[PDB]
Amino acid sequence: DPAPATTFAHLDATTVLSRAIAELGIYPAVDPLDSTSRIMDPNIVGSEHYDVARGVQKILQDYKSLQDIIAILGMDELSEEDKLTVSRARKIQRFLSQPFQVAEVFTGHLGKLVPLKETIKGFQQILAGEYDHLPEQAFYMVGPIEEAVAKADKLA
Amino acid sequence: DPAPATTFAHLDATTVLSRAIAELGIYPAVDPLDSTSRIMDPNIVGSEHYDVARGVQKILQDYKSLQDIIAILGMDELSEEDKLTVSRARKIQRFLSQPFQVAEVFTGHLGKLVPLKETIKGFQQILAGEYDHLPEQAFYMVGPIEEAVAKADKLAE
Amino acid sequence: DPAPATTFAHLDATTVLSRAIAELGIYPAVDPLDSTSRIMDPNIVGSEHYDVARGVQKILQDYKSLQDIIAILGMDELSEEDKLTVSRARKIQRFLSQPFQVAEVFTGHLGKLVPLKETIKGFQQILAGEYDHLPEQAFYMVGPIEEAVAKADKLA
Amino acid sequence: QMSFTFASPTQVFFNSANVRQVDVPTQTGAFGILAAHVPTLQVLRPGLVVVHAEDGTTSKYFVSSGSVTVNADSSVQLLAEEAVTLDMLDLGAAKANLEKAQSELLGAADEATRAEIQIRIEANEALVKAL
Amino acid sequence: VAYWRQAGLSYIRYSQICAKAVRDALKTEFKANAMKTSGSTIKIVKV
Amino acid sequence: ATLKDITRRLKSIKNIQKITKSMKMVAAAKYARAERELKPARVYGVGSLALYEKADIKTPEGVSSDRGLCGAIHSSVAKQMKSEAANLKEVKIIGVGDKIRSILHRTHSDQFLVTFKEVGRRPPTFGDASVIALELLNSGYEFDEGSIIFNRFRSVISYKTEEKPIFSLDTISSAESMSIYDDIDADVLRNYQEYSLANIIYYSLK
Amino acid sequence: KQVAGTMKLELAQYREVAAFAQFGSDLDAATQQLLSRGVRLTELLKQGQYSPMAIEEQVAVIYAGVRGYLDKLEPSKITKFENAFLSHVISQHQALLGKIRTDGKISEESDAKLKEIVTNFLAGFEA
Amino acid sequence: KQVAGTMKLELAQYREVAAFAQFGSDLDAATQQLLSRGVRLTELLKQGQYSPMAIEEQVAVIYAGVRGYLDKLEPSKITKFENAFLSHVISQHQALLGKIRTDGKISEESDAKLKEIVTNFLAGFEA
Repeated sequence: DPAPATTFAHLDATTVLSRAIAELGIYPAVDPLDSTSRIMDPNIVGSEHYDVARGVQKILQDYKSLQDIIAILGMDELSEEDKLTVSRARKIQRFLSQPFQVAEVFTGHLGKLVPLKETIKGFQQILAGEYDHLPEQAFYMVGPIEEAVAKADKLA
Repeated sequence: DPAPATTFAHLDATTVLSRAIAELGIYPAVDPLDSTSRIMDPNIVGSEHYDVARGVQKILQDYKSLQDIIAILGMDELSEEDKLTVSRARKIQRFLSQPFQVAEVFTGHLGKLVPLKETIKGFQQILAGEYDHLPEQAFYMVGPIEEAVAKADKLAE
Repeated sequence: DPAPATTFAHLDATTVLSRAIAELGIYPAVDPLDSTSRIMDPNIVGSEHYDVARGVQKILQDYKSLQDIIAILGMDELSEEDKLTVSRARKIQRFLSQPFQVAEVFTGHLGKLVPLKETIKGFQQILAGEYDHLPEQAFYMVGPIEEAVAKADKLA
Repeated sequence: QMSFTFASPTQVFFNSANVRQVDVPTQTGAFGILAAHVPTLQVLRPGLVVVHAEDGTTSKYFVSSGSVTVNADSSVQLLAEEAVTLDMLDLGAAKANLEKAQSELLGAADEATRAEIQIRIEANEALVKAL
Repeated sequence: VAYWRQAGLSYIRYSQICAKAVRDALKTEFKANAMKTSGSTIKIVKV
Repeated sequence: ATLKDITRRLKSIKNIQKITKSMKMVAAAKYARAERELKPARVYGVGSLALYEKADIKTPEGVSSDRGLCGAIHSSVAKQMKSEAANLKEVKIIGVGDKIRSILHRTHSDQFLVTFKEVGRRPPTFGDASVIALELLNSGYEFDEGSIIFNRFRSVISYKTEEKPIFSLDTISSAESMSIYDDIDADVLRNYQEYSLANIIYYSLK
Repeated sequence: KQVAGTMKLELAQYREVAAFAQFGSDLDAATQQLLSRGVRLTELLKQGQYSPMAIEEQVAVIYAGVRGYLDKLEPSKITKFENAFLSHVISQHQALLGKIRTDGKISEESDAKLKEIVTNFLAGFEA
Repeated sequence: KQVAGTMKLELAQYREVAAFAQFGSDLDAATQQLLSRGVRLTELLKQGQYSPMAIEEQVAVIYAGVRGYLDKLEPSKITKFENAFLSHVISQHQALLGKIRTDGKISEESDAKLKEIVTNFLAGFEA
């Protein structure tokens, strides 16, 4: 629509929210492959940041490509390599959820705020698959990656 | 689109070009199933010509039909009859390309040009099951049918 | 599409004719599932009328499921319970058939105009199995229920 | 007294049924089955078989070559590669296969395609002990 | 060692060729299950 | 979202739907026979175990098909093969089903021993089994103890993987607790540990 | 009407089960049937350009297929069989062909003189 | 032109011929290789930002693969590779670049030198 459409020109960082995501209870509803900043740049954010970013942004967009075959034939027809790319991605998908200090009322859950370090860290780990041993939920709605691994226990 | 649409009435022979074909590298990207001539009549081009064109048209159409069985539900799950009509089809489909003389700049092969009766013969053969042994690429971008038997060994050893 | 959509706002009921049904020789070829009425409120007609109808409905869907089993699995693959609800359903299918008077001049068959009360109990019975004994095709093309009873006997 | 089970890949003839004794072709003559026999394990050599019922019935059956196993407790079973009974054997129709076997013994100065053959001899031959 | 061993022939093959006679010893009223059964529908991939 | 495209994708999916519904009803009857032909093959195959399973045995010292597209089946004998290739000595790769060559060649390409093909197309019957046992003696591999897994059938909608052990060396077979039995001739057991193998394998297949 | 009816219905069933053409080279011999009838009936509806047939001629060639007689002939040959079979009757039995037309129906009698020509001609055709 | 003149109609067929045999089965002697190559080739046009290259160097790396001096390397490395083999043949042979940069061509001369500078690297890493 012209309105949103034109406005994009005018921003330096954009965050795009999809009903699709929100409807899966993934708040904040951010589209990871559609939100952008004119400073995601190693020279500005330091190529550990830029590297974990585009690494998440990759596995996600790799998951997203399988999205079609998984819908018609099912998980099983997925090659072994691919069965993983999903599981890992699906965690990332889930670990970008973060319970805001506002909707402490809708989430009920306690409002977390995660510092750049532990953000960058946690994903890096998830990406290097330290956690392929934890249930999905474990990363849904948490703070740093501890609350993740921590959660995973209370279930067990 | 009302422009090209209305143009069709005013023709006697229409060659229609396909992006999806071109995108596969098969230049000239002619859609062998959207292209039409008024004189494609056995009483004008002969039963050999006609019967042979329509046979090619058919097999390509049949291959188009197996196309979303196979590529999403396991190739070798096909008939014997069908892996055969796929095999030949993809050959036929590629033998239909031509290195154009004004396109050497792009292609990379020296131009070409095939006399009608060596075209009819070429396909009649492929169709007949006479090259089910030569591999695909041998028909890709050659001239007269034999020049594929050429690339048939050049690609071999 | 706006046309139908506007129209439907004013509609109180549907009667759906099926080439489908007509093929199976049921006249009139009303799909007894697709066809529906807004006064199928127990509140508005019977609690009897309603409960019975919901019964004829339920049995009819139930059947259309075993029909997928019976089709590729086995004809005796159903319990003596299902073998039963297929029995009853195939009979109801038939009792929803009917000869019209405007087709006497042509079938010879006398035409039945079936008062409400009779129709309600007709199916009420067939449901609670009061005819599992009786055949089947003596339910096809009759007036009230007591024509289907007096039609099986007339199969000597 | 024992529960008897005997069937073949194709069909089941007697399932865990009350049997007093049965009768088997072994790789050492015959070998009845004591209603409380000693534990043993022996194979099979082509031949017939009969069972002693719980009502005293004795219908004959036939085995090609399988496994018989008398377990410690009161349980014994027979595992046949094949098992013909009742009528399916069509009289001496195969007493002819008895020939295209003995004959072959000669037509092979080998040992591989020889040892094999002789088997078919005693095999087929033993069969004549039907009808 | 017995009259089929010696060469290097497993009991399997013994038990096998046996059947090849019991099946040959049948007719048309009972045989519709002995043709269906039996067969080496396996391959030997060492390719 | 172009009309043209929606229409394309529509056509594509509408076929996948038909091919699937069709192929479902093929497997449907195919299963309904392989089950009738199972009623026997169980009673039988089971009793082949009546022995072994009345005298457990220690030791001091893969079954499926080629046609995939059945989902759960082929993974479940790997959740018990790459997961039993790190638990276990040294047994080498012996399983039937080309689909194991696929889901086990980029990750365990060495221990390979003998794979099979044309499994599942036609309903396996005894010969099928034996011809695998007949080739585990012929192709003389040094046998010690047995690991052969397969999918026991519970329901049409569910099954259950299973690990069964068969004692591949008659040495380990005639262990201690097996003395309760007579005539323990090393040659009437050489002819029973051999016929129980192509009696398990046959039960596993069917 | 007395052949077209059937044909319609048969093609209709043939249609319902077309899917298993491919992934169905091993399915209930009951529906293996409809496929066969179907593809055959279908061949009968193919027609060349500028070659309009007379109604009695039509009824004949459809009668052939719609009554079984063509079921054991390779689909390929059908357009050739109908081509020769049509010709045979048109010169020979201009008799009870021309009679099928003017009478309008297919007589208890014409039914038989047809079955005689169809089955015995096929016989010799594919021989 | 000599390293990439018929590789544009090759990465529009290696494209389609890895989208056809996407699934894990078998394919003949001809189309087993095209894939065994491409994956590595694409890792080549993967390029940093705000860091053009002079045509000479482009011809350098493109040569590496196109002539098949990479046809046996795990793609996940084909970047740490290029990032070396190109600062290694700027620190060593400003020679070869000199020619190709100027006459804008690869004479059997220039080509010959390459044919070793390359080889002089794969064996010095993996083998």
